[PDB]
Amino acid sequence: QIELRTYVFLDSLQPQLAAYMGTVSRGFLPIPGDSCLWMEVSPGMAVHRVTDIALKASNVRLGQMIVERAFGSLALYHKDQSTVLHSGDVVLDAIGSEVRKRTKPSTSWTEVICAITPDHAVLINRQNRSGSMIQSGMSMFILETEPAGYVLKAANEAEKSANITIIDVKAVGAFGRLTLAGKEGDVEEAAAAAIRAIDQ
Amino acid sequence: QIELRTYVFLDSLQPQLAAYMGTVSRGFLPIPGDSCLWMEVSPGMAVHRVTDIALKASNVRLGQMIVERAFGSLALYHKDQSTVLHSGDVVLDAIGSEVRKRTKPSTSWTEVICAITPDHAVLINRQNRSGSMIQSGMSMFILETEPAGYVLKAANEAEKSANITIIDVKAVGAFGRLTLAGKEGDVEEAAAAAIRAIDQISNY
Amino acid sequence: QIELRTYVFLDSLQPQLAAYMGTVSRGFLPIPGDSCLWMEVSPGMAVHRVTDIALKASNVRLGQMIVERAFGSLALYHKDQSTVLHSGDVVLDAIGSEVRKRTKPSTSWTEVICAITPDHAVLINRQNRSGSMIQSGMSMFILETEPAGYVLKAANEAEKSANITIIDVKAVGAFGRLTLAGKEGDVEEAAAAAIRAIDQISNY
Amino acid sequence: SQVEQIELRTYVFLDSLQPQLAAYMGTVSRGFLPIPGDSCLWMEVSPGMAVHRVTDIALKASNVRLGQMIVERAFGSLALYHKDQSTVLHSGDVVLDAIGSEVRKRTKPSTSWTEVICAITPDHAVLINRQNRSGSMIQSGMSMFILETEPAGYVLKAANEAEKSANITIIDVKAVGAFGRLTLAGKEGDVEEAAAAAIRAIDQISNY
Amino acid sequence: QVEQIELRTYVFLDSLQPQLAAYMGTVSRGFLPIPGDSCLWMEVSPGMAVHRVTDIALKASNVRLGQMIVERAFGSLALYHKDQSTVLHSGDVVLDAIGSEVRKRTKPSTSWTEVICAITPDHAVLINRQNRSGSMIQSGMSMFILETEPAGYVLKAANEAEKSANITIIDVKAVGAFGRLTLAGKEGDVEEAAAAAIRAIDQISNY
Amino acid sequence: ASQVEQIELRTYVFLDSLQPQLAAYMGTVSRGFLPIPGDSCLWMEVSPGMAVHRVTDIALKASNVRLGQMIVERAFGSLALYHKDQSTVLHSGDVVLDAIGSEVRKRTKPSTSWTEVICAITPDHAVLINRQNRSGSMIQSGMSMFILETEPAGYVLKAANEAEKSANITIIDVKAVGAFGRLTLAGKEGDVEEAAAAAIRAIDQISNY
Repeated sequence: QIELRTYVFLDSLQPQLAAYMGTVSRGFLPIPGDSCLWMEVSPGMAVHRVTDIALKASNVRLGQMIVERAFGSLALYHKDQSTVLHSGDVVLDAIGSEVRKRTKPSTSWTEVICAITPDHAVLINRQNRSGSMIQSGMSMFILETEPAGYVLKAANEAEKSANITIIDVKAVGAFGRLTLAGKEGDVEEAAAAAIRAIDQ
Repeated sequence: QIELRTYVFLDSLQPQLAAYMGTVSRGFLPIPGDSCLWMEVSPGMAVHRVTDIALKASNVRLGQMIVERAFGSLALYHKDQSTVLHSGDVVLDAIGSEVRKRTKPSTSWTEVICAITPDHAVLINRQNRSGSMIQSGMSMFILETEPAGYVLKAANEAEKSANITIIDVKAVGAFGRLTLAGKEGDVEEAAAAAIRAIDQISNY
Repeated sequence: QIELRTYVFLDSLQPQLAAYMGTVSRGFLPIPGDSCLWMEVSPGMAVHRVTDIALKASNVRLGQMIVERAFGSLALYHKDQSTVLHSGDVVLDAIGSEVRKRTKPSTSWTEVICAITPDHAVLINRQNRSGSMIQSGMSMFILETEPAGYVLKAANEAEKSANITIIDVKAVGAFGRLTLAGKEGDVEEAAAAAIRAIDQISNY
Repeated sequence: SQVEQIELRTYVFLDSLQPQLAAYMGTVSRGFLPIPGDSCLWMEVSPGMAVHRVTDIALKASNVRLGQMIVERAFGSLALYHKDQSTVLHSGDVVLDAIGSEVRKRTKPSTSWTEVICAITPDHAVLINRQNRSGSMIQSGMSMFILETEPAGYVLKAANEAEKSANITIIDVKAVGAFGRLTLAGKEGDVEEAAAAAIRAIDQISNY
Repeated sequence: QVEQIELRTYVFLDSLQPQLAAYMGTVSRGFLPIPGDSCLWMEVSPGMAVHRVTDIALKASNVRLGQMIVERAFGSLALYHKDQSTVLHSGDVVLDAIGSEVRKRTKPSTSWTEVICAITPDHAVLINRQNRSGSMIQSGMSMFILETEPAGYVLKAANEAEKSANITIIDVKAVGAFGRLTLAGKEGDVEEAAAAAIRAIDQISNY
Repeated sequence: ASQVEQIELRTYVFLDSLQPQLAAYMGTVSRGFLPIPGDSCLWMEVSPGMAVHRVTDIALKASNVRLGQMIVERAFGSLALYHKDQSTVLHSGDVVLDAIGSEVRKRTKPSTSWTEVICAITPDHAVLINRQNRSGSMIQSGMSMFILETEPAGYVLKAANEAEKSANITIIDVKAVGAFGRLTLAGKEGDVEEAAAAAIRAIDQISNY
């Protein structure tokens, strides 16, 4: 009685999100245009069997896999949507679940902050930061969701919709966080897109 | 609905505590004699707004800033108390809170251990120890509080009161932990002063 | 108030478990054949006193010592079983506890997966793996228990019983995790012995 | 030990720190973070531990702050920051006088490698993003400018100038080591401008 | 200009043996190899020239970048593909583009090799604890070690040792001023592995 | 199969009795079996780096010393051997030196590339020092500081032990592995000048043995 908690499909990874996920991935690496499936199941120890099923079902490659007590996560990459989707479906059949059984994203913090200062920028740039640098004077959008993975979708759509800089995209754990920066207007556009993407 | 979890004001950083915080800070660095304000707010994501407010309110510098879900922390430094206090005043007005809304320190452990052995020292000295080294044969004082930031006040007041060695001051997370070492008598003076400091806060 | 959470005595560290614990230990190091006692105690801060008592009680050496709020753990090593058991005995008398007061292991996952793929093997090999490498095509046994420390007994017994490869043994935290690999038949042999070892502690 | 033993491997003065460089320097150094527009004096010396004397002298001569101090395998480096150009230069003057040296006595930079590479591949880009990168992310398709020098310190000056002259992205500026390594990326036109600026800066240090 | 480039290491692995593939996947920062994949490893001076070589190699064929790193002084990379000819072609294009050839590669100097039998428990833990990325050594095992200069060459030694013998890979540190190979297991197996490692280094020198 | 004549004995250093801070520091910093204060320590450094394995194996098989450290760095290999009994440590050292056809007086001689005392460390300087990959104790601004850089690197260990014998100072770091060895002590000016003198004596005694 494994259960699905998160399912997030990304048809095509935007440039920065691809570079970002490429930076933090601990398995195979994604490249721009790759399709990506992010899943989360409980209990966490079940992620291994799910991973094995996914990898044997197709040519999809494994980018990430994290085991915690309560939940486990994995990320799958391939240039073909169909390959990614097929592996998803085989997994879903094997555990007797389906997309709609996933928990929906609830956003618990959404905010734009203007003209960040140099001290604030250093701390942002230093602490577990895997994307690009924020420069003081920039504006910033921050977003938190639960479950965590859905933040990948917000990030991709945000990037599709505006000229901004990806700073960090935390998709692991119970809480998803997105941080992006740039000119205030672009940032406000990205924020709207991000929130919109979560609302579905 | 930002809430105040912790507020800890330090008038003047004692030499070891400033060296220690100098060691662990990921932002601007403190030096001996700086004032420091440490705050925790909930939810954690709120620490970014508070930080921005704080740094635009005055000439304070940001020393630390940490996000977790339930809460976040920040540490502010400046050579002038009024500068540090002003940023605090501005933050508390901005979020509609006040000092006496802070969560009261709960002390979960307090003890002195005499004549630490070599293996014990090595483990202490190695596992995320950012202060000075403990030597086997020293006595040691350990303190745990909840919420965490309060141990900074216990540490500054212990150093003020006694000739001891700061080994570690864990102020981030849900639980604060202080480790001091030295000669038994000194360690006992430090222990008493650390406990006084927390008690004051509890009774404020 | 100081209570015993876990008690795990290993009569003799098998070669791979010795080399694994030797890799991760942050104090004194174990060598093959050494006897080992792992204890968990609550609250976490009590582990310092328990450690001091153990080391002053005999010639055991301290290999690990971890503090978390709810509980803390320590590992004791010595070539002689009697020396290790004695330190445990002195600790249990000092805190008014005994072995049968420990929390029984609860197994939340046990599974053998055959013919692991290359991507899957790389993630395992990279993410805090401290033991040996898993190779794709190998079979794998994964075990999770709570409390954590009991996986050490499962690992040692698995090694005694079968020709396998130790990939990882997480004994710290609330949840213990064992990962072994090798040829299918051997891995199932190891899996069965691991389970026996845990059930045995459950029924003690 | 005698100041006669000291080699002044790098001496580089940055009048005004550009924004990306300032953000990067703050991220990467172990000292007091700079503000964009601050002046910075960077020095590198041999033997490594002589950097302590240079540091003590600099810090007691003015209100400069210590932005960086590091002792590497062989060499010691420091950065001094202040918003006032003259405050920084005064600390420099006091140091050079104290060690019996002067700007022109500084070891001249040799360029061991420099290149623009267009249209970086996805594979190439992700390796770059993954190998101890402290700056911003390179994206495949971008062009890239690469500069390696010895001594290492000079890439700092090259980096600041390149940022002045063009719109590009700073990936890394590794100014400590046997060799200094500057990496920046962006649109080919911009990158080419940055490249020329960087090379000019290095050449000027030579013909000075 | 390419004339400045010293080709410190050129190594071609026809087929990555299982342990070495598991190892190179664990330690490398690029796309992981599948066992059996061919691999080309190159090391150049000056260090940053590895960028040009990398870009030429990747633009020339379907190889993947398994590794690329610039160390204190030197730059190295690993190219992977299932098919020998695809990897080889990448290397050919690179060597032409920089005006070099396999026989111009710097020749490995062997700065240290030996077999040590019956490793002690103290010695074993220290090996297990010092930045080890491979498998665990057990006391009582024999050990083969090899240090070369340039560093890249231990990679060929390792693959060939794995072909010849049933041993355990502890580490293959192919980046640095010196390259360092550490293999362990039963004495006779280790002696076979050792002999094959040395023949591999000699074969390189006499190509 | 390499021969011992290829081995350069870069450092040979015998510590009769590890002083308290140095014992704590070496236990913190090393990757082997931690020392007890008072323990004897034999520290050796060799070229080529991987030759340290042969030295290690001979050392351990000759006596009951524990391996307190063994490391192969960019170029060089070092180890530390501990035992409470002076003679037990010396024996391993004797067996090792004979096995490689060497002797104490063949050790490469320490060159001092830098040494000085700086008084009244500023707050800025002090904080960088505490932040620079430090394993030892904290320096406080206002203290004086002694620094010693040698080549080969291992020799700073002997200087550190002797300095702690002579004065009440604070060990900040003793980096004995690398192209250069680096020692940093701090304290009250008088005490630091005393420590400095003893450290320098120790390096000179080595060259004159």
